[PDB]
Amino acid sequence: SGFRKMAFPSGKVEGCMVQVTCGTTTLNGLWLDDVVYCPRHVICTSEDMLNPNYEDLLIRKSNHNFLVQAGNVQLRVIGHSMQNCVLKLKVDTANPKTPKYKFVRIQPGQTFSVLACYNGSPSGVYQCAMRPNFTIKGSFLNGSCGSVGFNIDYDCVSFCYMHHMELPTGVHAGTDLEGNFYGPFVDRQTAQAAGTDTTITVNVLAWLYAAVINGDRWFLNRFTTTLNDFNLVAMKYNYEPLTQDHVDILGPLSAQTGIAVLDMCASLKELLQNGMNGRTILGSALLEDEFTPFDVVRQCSGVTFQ
Amino acid sequence: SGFRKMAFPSGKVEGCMVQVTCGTTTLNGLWLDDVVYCPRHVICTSEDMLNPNYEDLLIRKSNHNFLVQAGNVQLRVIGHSMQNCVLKLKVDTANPKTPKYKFVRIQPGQTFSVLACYNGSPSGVYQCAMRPNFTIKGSFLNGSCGSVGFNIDYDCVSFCYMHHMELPTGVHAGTDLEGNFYGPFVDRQTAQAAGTDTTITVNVLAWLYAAVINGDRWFLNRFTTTLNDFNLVAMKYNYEPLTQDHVDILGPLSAQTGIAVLDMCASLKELLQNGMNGRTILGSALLEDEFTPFDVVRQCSGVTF
Ligand SMILES: Nc1c(Cl)cncc1Cl
Ligand SMILES: Nc1c(Cl)cncc1Cl
Ligand SMILES: [Cl-]
Ligand code: NA
Repeated sequence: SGFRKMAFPSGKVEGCMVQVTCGTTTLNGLWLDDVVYCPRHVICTSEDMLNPNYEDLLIRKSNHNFLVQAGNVQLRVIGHSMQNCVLKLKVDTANPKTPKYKFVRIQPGQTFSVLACYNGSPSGVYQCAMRPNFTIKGSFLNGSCGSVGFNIDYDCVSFCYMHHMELPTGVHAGTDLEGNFYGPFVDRQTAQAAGTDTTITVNVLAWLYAAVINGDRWFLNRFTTTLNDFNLVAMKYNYEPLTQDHVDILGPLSAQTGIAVLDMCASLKELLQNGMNGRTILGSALLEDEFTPFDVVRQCSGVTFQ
Repeated sequence: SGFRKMAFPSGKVEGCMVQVTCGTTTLNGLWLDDVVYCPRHVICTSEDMLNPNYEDLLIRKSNHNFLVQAGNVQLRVIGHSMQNCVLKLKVDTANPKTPKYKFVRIQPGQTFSVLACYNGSPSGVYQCAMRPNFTIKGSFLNGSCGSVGFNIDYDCVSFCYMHHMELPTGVHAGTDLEGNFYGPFVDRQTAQAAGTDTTITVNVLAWLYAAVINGDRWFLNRFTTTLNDFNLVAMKYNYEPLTQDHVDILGPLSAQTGIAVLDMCASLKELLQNGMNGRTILGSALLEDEFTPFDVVRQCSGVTF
């Protein structure tokens, strides 16, 4: 029993974190095989924040302008290239702790673990979700750029996020490991702002299913809803639309608990209307939306506490 | 910016987890130097657990009755003994991934990271506090016994918890690595219950400081109070007493933010007496008590390992 924000064990990623220095800037890089990946803005100076021309900045750099430190060891850079907003530094040594890995670009609502690092050394690990507005609500200080987000499945690390910047509202923006930003953001210091965010409806439903599996039913009701009526209500609370894809994805949790998806939609509708009236769900007084259907199945018992 | 429930990086502990099997029971062990540590209840059948005599059950077992698997490799057990409620299996090979470590017993209110494991395979990491009632609000399924909790200081892993059981309310109980239980619990299938829990006041104050540092200031007010007056409010609301040591520990946060502890105690008193009035603090509608003062300082400073 229990239900926690649970991250993946971070050791496989810890073995890949290095420190990249260019001029006076130091940030983190990810060392896989003989390549170190890091945000391309490591090459910007004070004058390159608003309108950097990364091609012109990079052509002026030689391999030995990049200092890469893995633990106490200097790595020698023997090549460099830019791919979208990530810099790929070829180094003379393959990382002997390279795990089985892949690069995956995720969709809004997906979760992943973040290994926050500073000067190439990891500080902590926590769970994040890609918000509908393509930001993440992380915990990042200066020096954390190049920290990565990931999932682990059967000893294979799927890298899905690299940290690039903090927006004015205190939320965070970054790229996949191919250097393509999530959302409309760019690696420039011009005024940009996250769109209005919304609640991840399919995840809230997943977490309500988690609560039932762990033995709590107080929020259910005798009602159902059509999918369209549910969506008409939920968008009045700034909830994301629920699609037939989402209904299908919730099938397994519905079968395990015996609660039809649209019946749990009816429970959510009433929860938005009523609040919790001094009660909690899985220890929270708010509706939680950073557990996916897959997250719930991976953490919860396959046997409902009836 | 940002404030998240954050665990220590778990790599140093992952390299120590092994699978321990005795008869039909598989659970997790901690492999350090040439010893594997696991719950002594690994040797019990279901019937044994109704009333186990552990020394008696252990005599019947021989070294080859303990199957220990590190990843894909078997470890040969060459000795076995008990220390309190943990079994110590001496093996032929020292763990080459043994970190610098110590065994430490923590105090209620202190936090630690839990590496949840099944069949010797780490599955997840999360942050826990030792509750005042000596339980932890963990997330564990069957097969999780022997999963461990820890803190890291520089390069040194301080192991503080080994998982042994789940109580009927779904919270969890275990031992330190010397096998001493946290709380009034025993490793046998008998009637046991979590006692009434309380809220960890110094941690709530720490988290309020975290909120101020992150720009969440609506609950600040012009008032202050005294330790004696506040502790009357704390006891009324089932909060732990605040001591002068707690005030001293929060000293740095009071200096950094300009809210003295008794100044912040006045904010907390008002939150206890009136509620949150529809507002949230660091995205919570509840007052969070599983961040210590050091947790807040570490995460708002960027200390690494
Ligand atoms: N200054 C930063 C950077 Cl560069 C990245 N993440 C967070 C902050 Cl506050
Ligand atoms: N059955 C258990 C055990 Cl033995 C330990 N932790 C949690 C659970 Cl649900
Ligand atoms: Cl006053
Ligand atoms: Na005050």
